[PDB]
Amino acid sequence: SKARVYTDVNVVRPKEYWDYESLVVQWGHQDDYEVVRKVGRGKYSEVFEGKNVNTNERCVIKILKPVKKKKIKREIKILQNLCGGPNIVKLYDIVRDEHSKTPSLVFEFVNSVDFKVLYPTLTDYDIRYYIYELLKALDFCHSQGIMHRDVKPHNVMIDHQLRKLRLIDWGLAEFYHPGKEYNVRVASRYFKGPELLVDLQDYDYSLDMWSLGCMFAGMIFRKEPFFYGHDNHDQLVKIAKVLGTNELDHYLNKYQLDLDPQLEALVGRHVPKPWSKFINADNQHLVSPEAIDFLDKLLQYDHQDRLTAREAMDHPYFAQVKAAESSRLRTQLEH
Ligand code: NA
Ligand code: NA
Repeated sequence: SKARVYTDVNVVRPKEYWDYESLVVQWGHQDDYEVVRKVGRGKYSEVFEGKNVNTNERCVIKILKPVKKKKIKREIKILQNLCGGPNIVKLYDIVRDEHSKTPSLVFEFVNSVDFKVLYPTLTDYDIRYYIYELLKALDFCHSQGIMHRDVKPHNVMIDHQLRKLRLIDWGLAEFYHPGKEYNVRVASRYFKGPELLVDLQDYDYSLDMWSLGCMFAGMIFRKEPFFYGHDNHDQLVKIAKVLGTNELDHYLNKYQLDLDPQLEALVGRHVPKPWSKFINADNQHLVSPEAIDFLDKLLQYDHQDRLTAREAMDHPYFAQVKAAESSRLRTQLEH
Protein backbone atom coordinates (compact mmCIF):
# COMPACT_ATOMS: atom_id res chain seq x y z
CA SER A 1 0.00 0.00 0.00
CA LYS A 2 1.08 3.57 -0.64
CA ALA A 3 -0.60 6.87 0.20
CA ARG A 4 -2.72 8.25 -2.59
CA VAL A 5 -1.95 11.86 -1.56
CA TYR A 6 1.29 13.57 -0.54
CA THR A 7 3.02 10.34 -1.49
CA ASP A 8 6.53 11.52 -2.30
CA VAL A 9 7.05 14.52 0.03
CA ASN A 10 9.91 12.84 1.88
CA VAL A 11 11.28 11.25 -1.30
CA VAL A 12 11.79 14.68 -2.87
CA ARG A 13 12.99 16.31 0.30
CA PRO A 14 16.55 15.57 1.45
CA LYS A 15 17.51 13.49 4.44
CA GLU A 16 18.11 16.58 6.58
CA TYR A 17 14.33 17.13 6.61
CA TRP A 18 13.25 13.65 7.77
CA ASP A 19 16.38 11.88 9.11
CA TYR A 20 15.60 12.64 12.73
CA GLU A 21 17.98 9.99 14.09
CA SER A 22 20.86 12.16 12.83
CA LEU A 23 19.54 15.40 14.36
CA VAL A 24 22.08 17.39 16.39
CA VAL A 25 19.79 18.89 19.02
CA GLN A 26 20.44 22.57 19.72
CA TRP A 27 19.72 22.63 23.45
CA GLY A 28 18.64 25.87 25.08
CA HIS A 29 19.14 26.84 28.71
CA GLN A 30 17.22 24.99 31.40
CA ASP A 31 17.81 27.82 33.88
CA ASP A 32 15.62 30.08 31.75
CA TYR A 33 12.45 28.26 32.85
CA GLU A 34 10.59 27.42 36.04
CA VAL A 35 7.58 25.18 36.58
CA VAL A 36 4.54 27.04 37.96
CA ARG A 37 1.64 24.59 38.11
CA LYS A 38 1.00 21.02 37.05
CA VAL A 39 -1.49 20.69 34.19
CA GLY A 40 -1.66 16.99 33.35
CA ARG A 41 0.05 13.62 33.53
CA GLY A 42 0.35 11.35 30.52
CA LYS A 43 1.95 8.08 29.52
CA TYR A 44 5.11 9.67 28.10
CA SER A 45 5.27 13.11 29.70
CA GLU A 46 4.02 15.41 32.43
CA VAL A 47 2.80 18.86 31.40
CA PHE A 48 3.19 22.00 33.50
CA GLU A 49 2.41 25.65 33.11
CA GLY A 50 5.72 27.44 33.41
CA LYS A 51 7.38 30.80 33.09
CA ASN A 52 10.51 32.26 31.62
CA VAL A 53 12.34 33.35 34.76
CA ASN A 54 13.89 36.29 32.88
CA THR A 55 10.74 37.82 31.39
CA ASN A 56 7.89 36.20 33.38
CA GLU A 57 6.47 35.16 30.00
CA ARG A 58 4.20 32.17 30.45
CA CYS A 59 4.85 28.89 28.66
CA VAL A 60 4.00 25.21 28.77
CA ILE A 61 6.77 22.87 29.93
CA LYS A 62 6.45 19.26 28.81
CA ILE A 63 8.86 17.11 30.82
CA LEU A 64 9.49 13.91 28.91
CA LYS A 65 9.54 10.58 30.68
CA PRO A 66 12.56 8.34 30.04
CA VAL A 67 12.44 7.06 26.46
CA LYS A 68 14.91 6.33 23.68
CA LYS A 69 16.82 9.32 22.36
CA LYS A 70 15.50 8.53 18.87
CA LYS A 71 11.90 9.18 19.96
CA ILE A 72 12.82 12.54 21.51
CA LYS A 73 14.66 13.57 18.35
CA ARG A 74 11.67 12.50 16.27
CA GLU A 75 9.23 14.70 18.16
CA ILE A 76 11.64 17.64 18.09
CA LYS A 77 12.28 17.35 14.36
CA ILE A 78 8.56 17.07 13.57
CA LEU A 79 7.70 20.07 15.75
CA GLN A 80 10.49 22.10 14.12
CA ASN A 81 9.33 21.12 10.62
CA LEU A 82 5.70 22.07 11.38
CA CYS A 83 6.23 25.18 13.50
CA GLY A 84 4.24 28.08 12.02
CA GLY A 85 1.79 25.85 10.19
CA PRO A 86 -1.93 26.36 10.69
CA ASN A 87 -3.28 25.16 14.02
CA ILE A 88 -0.06 23.30 14.98
CA VAL A 89 1.31 23.88 18.47
CA LYS A 90 4.46 26.02 18.42
CA LEU A 91 7.69 24.71 19.99
CA TYR A 92 9.65 27.56 21.56
CA ASP A 93 12.63 25.85 23.19
CA ILE A 94 14.26 22.55 24.08
CA VAL A 95 16.20 22.14 27.34
CA ARG A 96 17.59 19.41 29.54
CA ASP A 97 18.54 19.00 33.18
CA GLU A 98 22.22 19.48 33.94
CA HIS A 99 22.48 16.38 36.12
CA SER A 100 19.93 13.90 34.78
CA LYS A 101 19.92 15.12 31.16
CA THR A 102 16.13 14.68 31.13
CA PRO A 103 14.72 16.78 28.27
CA SER A 104 11.85 19.22 28.40
CA LEU A 105 10.01 20.83 25.51
CA VAL A 106 8.85 24.43 25.98
CA PHE A 107 5.77 25.53 24.07
CA GLU A 108 3.76 28.67 23.63
CA PHE A 109 1.16 29.21 26.33
CA VAL A 110 -2.02 27.90 24.70
CA ASN A 111 -4.72 29.15 27.14
CA SER A 112 -7.05 26.36 26.17
CA VAL A 113 -9.01 23.29 27.24
CA ASP A 114 -9.19 19.99 25.41
CA PHE A 115 -11.99 19.27 22.98
CA LYS A 116 -13.81 16.97 25.44
CA VAL A 117 -14.04 19.68 28.10
CA LEU A 118 -15.87 21.81 25.53
CA TYR A 119 -18.31 19.16 24.22
CA PRO A 120 -21.22 19.99 26.56
CA THR A 121 -21.38 23.68 25.58
CA LEU A 122 -20.88 23.26 21.80
CA THR A 123 -23.62 23.50 19.18
CA ASP A 124 -23.82 22.05 15.66
CA TYR A 125 -22.22 25.17 14.24
CA ASP A 126 -19.30 25.05 16.67
CA ILE A 127 -18.63 21.39 15.82
CA ARG A 128 -18.47 22.19 12.10
CA TYR A 129 -16.15 25.11 12.82
CA TYR A 130 -13.70 23.25 15.04
CA ILE A 131 -13.59 20.06 12.96
CA TYR A 132 -12.74 22.26 9.97
CA GLU A 133 -9.92 23.84 11.98
CA LEU A 134 -8.61 20.38 12.89
CA LEU A 135 -8.75 19.38 9.20
CA LYS A 136 -6.56 22.39 8.38
CA ALA A 137 -3.92 21.11 10.82
CA LEU A 138 -4.08 17.59 9.42
CA ASP A 139 -3.96 18.65 5.79
CA PHE A 140 -0.94 20.78 6.63
CA CYS A 141 1.02 18.12 8.48
CA HIS A 142 0.17 15.47 5.86
CA SER A 143 1.29 17.91 3.15
CA GLN A 144 4.64 18.13 4.98
CA GLY A 145 5.02 14.35 4.98
CA ILE A 146 3.98 13.77 8.60
CA MET A 147 1.30 11.53 10.15
CA HIS A 148 0.16 12.50 13.66
CA ARG A 149 -0.87 8.94 14.66
CA ASP A 150 -2.54 10.00 17.92
CA VAL A 151 -5.60 12.04 16.96
CA LYS A 152 -8.08 12.05 19.86
CA PRO A 153 -9.99 14.71 21.85
CA HIS A 154 -7.27 15.15 24.47
CA ASN A 155 -4.75 16.13 21.78
CA VAL A 156 -6.98 18.92 20.42
CA MET A 157 -6.65 22.11 22.49
CA ILE A 158 -9.15 24.93 21.99
CA ASP A 159 -9.09 28.55 23.16
CA HIS A 160 -12.84 28.94 22.69
CA GLN A 161 -12.97 32.73 23.16
CA LEU A 162 -10.40 33.22 20.36
CA ARG A 163 -11.97 30.38 18.34
CA LYS A 164 -8.46 28.92 18.04
CA LEU A 165 -7.57 25.24 17.81
CA ARG A 166 -4.20 23.57 18.15
CA LEU A 167 -3.23 19.95 17.46
CA ILE A 168 -0.80 18.95 20.20
CA ASP A 169 1.39 16.01 21.36
CA TRP A 170 3.45 15.02 18.34
CA GLY A 171 5.33 12.36 20.32
CA LEU A 172 3.79 9.50 18.31
CA ALA A 173 4.00 11.27 14.95
CA GLU A 174 6.14 9.89 12.11
CA PHE A 175 7.42 10.84 8.71
CA TYR A 176 5.61 9.09 5.85
CA HIS A 177 7.94 7.18 3.49
CA PRO A 178 6.14 5.19 0.76
CA GLY A 179 6.84 1.51 1.31
CA LYS A 180 7.72 1.81 4.99
CA GLU A 181 6.40 -0.74 7.47
CA TYR A 182 5.49 1.10 10.66
CA ASN A 183 4.77 -0.03 14.18
CA VAL A 184 1.03 -0.63 14.60
CA ARG A 185 1.20 0.07 18.37
CA VAL A 186 0.31 3.74 17.95
CA ALA A 187 -2.69 5.99 18.63
CA SER A 188 -5.02 5.31 21.54
CA ARG A 189 -7.14 2.14 21.40
CA TYR A 190 -10.52 3.76 20.75
CA PHE A 191 -9.07 5.82 17.84
CA LYS A 192 -7.02 3.07 16.20
CA GLY A 193 -7.84 2.43 12.58
CA PRO A 194 -8.50 -1.09 11.35
CA GLU A 195 -5.05 -1.10 9.67
CA LEU A 196 -3.51 -1.14 13.15
CA LEU A 197 -5.82 -3.92 14.31
CA VAL A 198 -5.24 -6.30 11.37
CA ASP A 199 -1.45 -5.67 11.21
CA LEU A 200 -1.31 -3.65 7.99
CA GLN A 201 2.02 -2.01 8.65
CA ASP A 202 2.39 0.07 5.48
CA TYR A 203 -0.31 2.55 6.49
CA ASP A 204 -0.25 6.30 5.87
CA TYR A 205 -1.83 9.70 6.67
CA SER A 206 -5.30 8.16 6.26
CA LEU A 207 -4.93 6.63 9.74
CA ASP A 208 -5.50 10.12 11.13
CA MET A 209 -8.75 10.39 9.15
CA TRP A 210 -10.12 7.22 10.81
CA SER A 211 -9.21 8.67 14.22
CA LEU A 212 -10.96 11.91 13.29
CA GLY A 213 -14.03 9.93 12.21
CA CYS A 214 -14.14 8.20 15.59
CA MET A 215 -13.95 11.58 17.34
CA PHE A 216 -16.66 12.98 15.09
CA ALA A 217 -19.01 10.05 15.67
CA GLY A 218 -18.52 10.39 19.41
CA MET A 219 -19.37 14.08 19.26
CA ILE A 220 -22.43 14.03 17.02
CA PHE A 221 -23.98 10.90 18.58
CA ARG A 222 -22.92 11.82 22.17
CA LYS A 223 -21.38 8.38 22.64
CA GLU A 224 -17.80 8.57 23.91
CA PRO A 225 -15.80 6.64 22.96
CA PHE A 226 -17.83 5.59 19.94
CA PHE A 227 -15.95 2.29 19.48
CA TYR A 228 -15.29 1.10 23.05
CA GLY A 229 -13.25 -2.07 22.83
CA HIS A 230 -11.59 -3.65 25.85
CA ASP A 231 -8.35 -4.63 24.01
CA ASN A 232 -6.98 -4.40 20.47
CA HIS A 233 -8.88 -7.50 19.32
CA ASP A 234 -12.15 -6.36 20.86
CA GLN A 235 -11.66 -2.91 19.26
CA LEU A 236 -11.95 -4.60 15.85
CA VAL A 237 -15.01 -6.48 17.10
CA LYS A 238 -16.71 -3.21 18.10
CA ILE A 239 -15.96 -1.74 14.68
CA ALA A 240 -17.22 -4.82 12.85
CA LYS A 241 -20.50 -4.76 14.78
CA VAL A 242 -21.16 -1.36 13.12
CA LEU A 243 -19.46 -1.48 9.70
CA GLY A 244 -20.25 -5.18 9.23
CA THR A 245 -17.99 -8.05 8.26
CA ASN A 246 -18.57 -8.17 4.48
CA GLU A 247 -16.48 -5.03 3.98
CA LEU A 248 -13.88 -6.38 6.43
CA ASP A 249 -13.54 -9.49 4.27
CA HIS A 250 -13.07 -7.26 1.23
CA TYR A 251 -10.36 -5.22 3.00
CA LEU A 252 -8.44 -8.28 4.17
CA ASN A 253 -8.53 -9.79 0.69
CA LYS A 254 -7.43 -6.58 -1.02
CA TYR A 255 -4.31 -6.15 1.15
CA GLN A 256 -3.50 -9.87 1.35
CA LEU A 257 -4.04 -10.07 5.10
CA ASP A 258 -5.26 -13.06 7.06
CA LEU A 259 -6.99 -12.53 10.38
CA ASP A 260 -5.42 -14.32 13.26
CA PRO A 261 -7.63 -17.37 14.04
CA GLN A 262 -8.43 -16.14 17.55
CA LEU A 263 -9.38 -12.71 16.23
CA GLU A 264 -11.48 -14.27 13.46
CA ALA A 265 -13.53 -16.16 16.05
CA LEU A 266 -13.96 -13.03 18.17
CA VAL A 267 -15.16 -10.94 15.21
CA GLY A 268 -17.67 -13.50 13.97
CA ARG A 269 -20.17 -12.31 11.36
CA HIS A 270 -22.22 -9.12 11.50
CA VAL A 271 -24.43 -7.08 9.20
CA PRO A 272 -23.85 -3.31 9.22
CA LYS A 273 -25.72 -1.05 11.61
CA PRO A 274 -26.93 2.01 9.66
CA TRP A 275 -25.75 5.35 11.05
CA SER A 276 -29.34 6.52 11.51
CA LYS A 277 -29.78 3.92 14.26
CA PHE A 278 -27.49 6.01 16.50
CA ILE A 279 -29.77 9.06 16.39
CA ASN A 280 -31.85 9.71 19.50
CA ALA A 281 -33.75 12.60 21.03
CA ASP A 282 -30.71 13.79 22.97
CA ASN A 283 -28.29 14.01 20.00
CA GLN A 284 -30.59 14.80 17.08
CA HIS A 285 -29.70 18.51 17.09
CA LEU A 286 -26.11 17.58 16.15
CA VAL A 287 -27.02 15.13 13.37
CA SER A 288 -27.96 15.96 9.79
CA PRO A 289 -27.85 14.04 6.51
CA GLU A 290 -24.63 15.92 5.69
CA ALA A 291 -23.03 14.92 8.98
CA ILE A 292 -23.92 11.26 8.42
CA ASP A 293 -22.57 11.31 4.87
CA PHE A 294 -19.31 12.93 5.99
CA LEU A 295 -18.90 10.41 8.84
CA ASP A 296 -19.66 7.47 6.55
CA LYS A 297 -16.89 8.63 4.20
CA LEU A 298 -14.36 8.73 7.07
CA LEU A 299 -15.20 5.40 8.71
CA GLN A 300 -14.24 3.06 5.88
CA TYR A 301 -12.15 -0.02 6.54
CA ASP A 302 -10.08 0.62 3.42
CA HIS A 303 -7.78 3.49 4.28
CA GLN A 304 -7.49 4.37 0.56
CA ASP A 305 -11.27 4.88 0.36
CA ARG A 306 -11.45 7.36 3.23
CA LEU A 307 -11.72 11.09 2.61
CA THR A 308 -8.39 12.86 2.88
CA ALA A 309 -8.22 15.96 5.08
CA ARG A 310 -8.45 18.25 2.02
CA GLU A 311 -11.35 16.28 0.52
CA ALA A 312 -13.10 16.44 3.89
CA MET A 313 -12.80 20.24 3.91
CA ASP A 314 -14.68 20.24 0.59
CA HIS A 315 -17.58 18.14 1.89
CA PRO A 316 -21.05 19.83 1.96
CA TYR A 317 -21.14 19.56 5.77
CA PHE A 318 -18.48 22.31 5.84
CA ALA A 319 -19.79 24.41 2.95
CA GLN A 320 -20.60 27.45 5.09
CA VAL A 321 -17.44 27.31 7.21
CA LYS A 322 -15.31 26.90 4.08
CA ALA A 323 -16.99 29.89 2.43
CA ALA A 324 -16.35 32.01 5.51
CA GLU A 325 -12.65 31.06 5.50
CA SER A 326 -12.33 31.77 1.78
CA SER A 327 -13.85 35.22 2.18
CA ARG A 328 -11.64 36.13 5.13
CA LEU A 329 -8.52 35.00 3.26
CA ARG A 330 -9.61 37.02 0.22
CA THR A 331 -9.81 40.29 2.16
CA GLN A 332 -6.44 39.69 3.83
CA LEU A 333 -4.95 38.96 0.40
CA GLU A 334 -6.38 42.18 -1.04
CA HIS A 335 -4.97 44.02 2.00
NA1 NA B 1 -2.43 8.30 23.21
NA1 NA C 1 -11.51 -0.76 -0.89
